[PDB]
Amino acid sequence: MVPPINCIFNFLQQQTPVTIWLFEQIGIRIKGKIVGFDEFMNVVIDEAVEIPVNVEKGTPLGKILLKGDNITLITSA
Amino acid sequence: MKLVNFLKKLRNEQVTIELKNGTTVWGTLQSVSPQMNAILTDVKLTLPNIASLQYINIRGNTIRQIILPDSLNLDSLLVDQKQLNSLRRSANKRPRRGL
Amino acid sequence: LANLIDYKLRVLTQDGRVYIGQLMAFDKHMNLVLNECIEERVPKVEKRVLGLTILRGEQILSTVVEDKPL
Amino acid sequence: YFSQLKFEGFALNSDIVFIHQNAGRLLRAMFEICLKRGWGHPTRMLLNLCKSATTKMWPTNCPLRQFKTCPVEVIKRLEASTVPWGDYLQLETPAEVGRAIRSEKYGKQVYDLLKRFPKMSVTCNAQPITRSVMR
Amino acid sequence: FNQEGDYNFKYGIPLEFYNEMHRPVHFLQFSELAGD
Amino acid sequence: PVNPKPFLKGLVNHRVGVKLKFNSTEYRGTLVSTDNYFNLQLNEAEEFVAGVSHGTLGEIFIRCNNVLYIREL
Amino acid sequence: ELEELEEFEFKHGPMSLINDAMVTRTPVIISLRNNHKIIARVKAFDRHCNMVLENVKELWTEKKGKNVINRERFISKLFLRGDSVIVVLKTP
Amino acid sequence: LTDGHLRAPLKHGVGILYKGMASNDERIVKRLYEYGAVSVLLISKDCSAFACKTDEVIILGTNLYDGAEHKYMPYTINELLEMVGLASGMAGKVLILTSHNMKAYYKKFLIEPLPTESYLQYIIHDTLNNEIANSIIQSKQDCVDWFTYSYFYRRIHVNPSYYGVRDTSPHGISVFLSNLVETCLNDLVESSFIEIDDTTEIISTLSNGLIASHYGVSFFTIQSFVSSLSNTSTLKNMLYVLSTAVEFESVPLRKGDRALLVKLSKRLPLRFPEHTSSGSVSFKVFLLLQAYFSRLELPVDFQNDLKDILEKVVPLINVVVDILSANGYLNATTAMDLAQMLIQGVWDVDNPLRQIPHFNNKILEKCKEINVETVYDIMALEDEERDEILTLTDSQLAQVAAFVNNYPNVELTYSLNNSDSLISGVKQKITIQLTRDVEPENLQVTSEKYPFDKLESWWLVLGEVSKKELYAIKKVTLNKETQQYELEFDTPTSGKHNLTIWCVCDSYLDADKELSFEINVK
Amino acid sequence: VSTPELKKYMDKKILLNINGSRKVAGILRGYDIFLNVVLDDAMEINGEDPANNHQLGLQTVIRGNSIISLEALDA
Amino acid sequence: NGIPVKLLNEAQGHIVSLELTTGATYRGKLVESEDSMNVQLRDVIATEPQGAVTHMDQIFVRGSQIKFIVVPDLLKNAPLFK
RNA sequence: CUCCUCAUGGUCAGACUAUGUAGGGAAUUUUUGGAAU
Repeated sequence: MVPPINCIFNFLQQQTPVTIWLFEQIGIRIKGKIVGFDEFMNVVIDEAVEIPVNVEKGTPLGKILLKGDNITLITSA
Repeated sequence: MKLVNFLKKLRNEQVTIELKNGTTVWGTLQSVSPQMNAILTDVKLTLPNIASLQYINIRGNTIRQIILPDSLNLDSLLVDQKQLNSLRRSANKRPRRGL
Repeated sequence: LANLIDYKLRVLTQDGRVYIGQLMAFDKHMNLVLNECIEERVPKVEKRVLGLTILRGEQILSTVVEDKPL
Repeated sequence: YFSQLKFEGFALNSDIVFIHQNAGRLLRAMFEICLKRGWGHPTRMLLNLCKSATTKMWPTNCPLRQFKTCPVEVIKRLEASTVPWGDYLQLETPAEVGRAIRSEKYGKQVYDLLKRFPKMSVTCNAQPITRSVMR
Repeated sequence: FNQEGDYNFKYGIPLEFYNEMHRPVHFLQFSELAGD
Repeated sequence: PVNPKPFLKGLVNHRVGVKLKFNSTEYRGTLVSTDNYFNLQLNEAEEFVAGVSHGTLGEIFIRCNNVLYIREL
Repeated sequence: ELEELEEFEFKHGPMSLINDAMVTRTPVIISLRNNHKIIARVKAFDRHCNMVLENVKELWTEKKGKNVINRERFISKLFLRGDSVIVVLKTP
Repeated sequence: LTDGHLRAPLKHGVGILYKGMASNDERIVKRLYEYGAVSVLLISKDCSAFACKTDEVIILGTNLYDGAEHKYMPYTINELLEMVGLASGMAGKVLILTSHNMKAYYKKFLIEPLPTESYLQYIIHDTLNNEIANSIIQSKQDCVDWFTYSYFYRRIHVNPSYYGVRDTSPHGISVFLSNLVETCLNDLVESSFIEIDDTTEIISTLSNGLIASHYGVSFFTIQSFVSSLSNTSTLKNMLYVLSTAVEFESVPLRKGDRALLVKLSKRLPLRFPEHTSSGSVSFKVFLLLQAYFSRLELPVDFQNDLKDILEKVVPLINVVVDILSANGYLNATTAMDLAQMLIQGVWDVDNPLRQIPHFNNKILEKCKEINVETVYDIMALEDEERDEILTLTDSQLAQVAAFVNNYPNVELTYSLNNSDSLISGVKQKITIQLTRDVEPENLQVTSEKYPFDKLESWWLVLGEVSKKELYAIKKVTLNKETQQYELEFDTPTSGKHNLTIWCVCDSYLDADKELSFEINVK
Repeated sequence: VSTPELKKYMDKKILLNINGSRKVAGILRGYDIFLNVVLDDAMEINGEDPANNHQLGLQTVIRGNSIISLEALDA
Repeated sequence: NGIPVKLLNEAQGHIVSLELTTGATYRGKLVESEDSMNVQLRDVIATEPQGAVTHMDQIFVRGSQIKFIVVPDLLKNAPLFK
């Protein structure tokens, strides 16, 4: 029963792989480790991968700054 | 500075506003709000077959662009707010001059 | 917008639906309250009597003078 | 016309329309003529008259009337208060202006408008260049 | 008017005994003649 | 904490590419500067649409709001 | 002081492209959200990327019952909203 | 076709004449007039000094605008005199187009002689400062006896009503005059120019009055500098302080200069402080200094104003750096850099290469091609490489050569009396040996954008960086090739003290030669 | 900034419907001024028949700006 | 605050209808309305754009997602006529 | 022109209202767009 920013912070410490659902896009979702974030929920994500669902393939992207506006649902995998 | 003030200058001007939805508007600006909400009169309006309307108020965020007359003096209209800011901001030896 | 008060007005929504009603009040966000408001879709066809409605300013496209106040 | 009198019998009102259109003209002419002549008694009074044709009021009606935003009750109160204009102009504290105009409301507005009314701290130092010419 | 009371003074041109500044009551009575 | 703003500052003066939300456009170029609201300026920019090179644009400005993400290349 | 910092940040930031456009009176091309493009000279700008553009040539793409065709028109005095801007490109 | 519009008017028989023109073009106009090719010539006011003998003269308008006054003001009868000397016949003809208010003034004082008066009463503060600095006036009695020599004195006697002395009599004169000089002295002691103590009476001079009086800068300007300048001040603030002065009253503006200043401000490195007035000549001075640092293509109207400013600034900037030295702030370094920028016309960080006369973008790139950073590398270069870099005319090449030659590679060395015995709060003399590459034939400074001639000088600087404290400074004119100079400077408090010496030229940028050394004081 | 009064929904199983016709079910855990929500025992209901347990105890965060609406399964 | 916000706060305790950005219509008793237009609703009958209708006990929808509300006619009397 | 903030003068027991050389109306619930096809 914890604020979402604290939840993101425990993702930060645990360094668990994170799956982000983007906004109005079911086709692709982004994945990788949270190395840091800001007040606007922009996330620096390491070893990130694009995951088109449409068996799943993906593109390795390396280090990424993802803008928080895309964020629909942050998760752990 | 703020271009919305430049729009405020545009009262009684005949313009054609293209909108984000694609709608074309043609009319004389009665006023524009600072929101860039534009109230116009004698407006022919074409949704993407023209409808003729006495008065039309448009929400500013819907405005894509506004095409102004070519006769407009942009040099004169653009420089205002700086002068207004300067106005808001604003010994013996006085006469360098003599007799 | 204050002159338009109490008038019958036609508001065009974001989705293209056309609402018509008396404009009783507004606010900063351009949220409008419309008395005895009815909805028209295609142009009468598909007309419905909604009654007293608020409309959001984020959804509103434009408003025009429809008729005089009651 | 200076006192703002509209009329029922409109013969008078037609004549006063004529005076409305040509009055400030004629008066302004007389003023310029006296100014060319170099006459002191007429020129000041004529200038006041010209001002009265322009702005449609008397001296005893307060200059707050020619503000578009100044309300009616306030100007009535000042007209009836029998107070020199210089004192109101010298008043600074806004609350103190509201107390002076004896209505607490609108006082701040009135003071704002006062600082929008012309006020001049004026000084002059004369000095002779030679015996005839004086700068 | 106050027979013993303080007043500030200045240089200037004095007005007529019957002059517009000295007769303010007359203007309110003059416009009050027609009223409103 | 390593924030997006410091990571981006360290990313300045390096070859980057930016994928917009539309994915209709990606931009690969040197990252000249970024402002506090995160608008992007690139130089020698190249446009990749559908993963193929569309053309070489040059000095380019990217509206912040369109940016999906930025990655270093 | 705050005003100074804002103007400076604007000068050395990404905004420098539209600043450079106004000072040099150079043409820039703007990819918009309507899938239309505006190549013009920047008369004025704003933090929102609201712009007064002169000598506007807008280019667009249209589809018909045969091969896709490009269409274009000239608008001498154009004022533009700030949100329609996808991209502002400066080039030779 | 210089003076971009002088062609079309002159082609139809009306010539144009104004200050700031291309000189050749002006001369062509004048020749046409003398030969009769142009029967009509339109001369701007400031060119009354250029006397073109005419058969007839017309004077159109008696009113010229200055921004500082914020209204048109009529011409001086002096200007009109210089404007009527040009015309002589078959019969001398002078048309003067005037107002009714100014008719009686010109119609009298042109035909009848000019009554002469004295404005000293305005400048008395500065003048008396100067006298005290020269120490001719030891006391107030001495000053009154000094005012006995004034044309002012005679004048106040013949026409006392003009100067505001009501009593007309020997005693009245004496009293009024002593009043004036007393007021003057209070302003000076309050502003720290002097000090007055009872034992007739003793007056002494402080560091402020020294420099102010020596450079001749007016009292009010100095007081303004004092009020604004403090420690930890920036270069922008120093430049503003420079711009606010009374010396710039003589820089004219009509409405266009100010509006164009607004339009120009987009293109400039700095931004005027918000709490002062834009219309004031200070803002214009500020922007024209900006346009001097960045070489903009200026209108020929603004070139003249830039020239005037430059004629004023060198004393002013000297005062700015020295007053900070007197207040013992190590930030005088930045003032020195600004002075260098004024002598040359380039910024410190922007590029050292642009300092060398007549460099532009393309030519600078070749310097990046040969990977040169400082100017000292240009001295080691040989002729073939120089020819490759600059392809240009011969006069410009010559000035560059002279620049390179008189710009010395000078070395900074010190010799301290005792490094072991270091006592706190004692006057510690150092002997700094300075040595120059080439011994000068003459000290002339060469710069294109600073038309007036300058002799080179140097400042020796000692201070500690973290505390922002400047311990010692001295100015030197180095005529010889090698010299020694003794800085008598009090030592800091006990402990370890970093002492960094700069050798900074007043003229040339990127000449900064530094040596850092630390001493332990007891 | 106002805080939504979600305290009545705390520790209750809810069905969030979200942009893109997405629907998830989970116990309400946290929230903030931003309406951003933490859900525990999160279960994605995909378009057809299956549901996946994404976060059983590891929970999840949903952006309040992406939250369309929230149904209370309990009372 | 907004005058329509003030009315909408008066609408609490009444039966209102809500259309969201998706187009689904929720009719029910309005429990609570925040300043941000977030609304808590009871005993809701829901009509989808496809025409299917469902019943739900407690629903809470974000302000930003609401296209519009319809409130009972009782409130039209006052005090918003001024 | 409108809403907010701030300042203010007043009134009531924080709210309301007039005025303002004021600040503002691009980072999640409204006006600087997730829209485009």
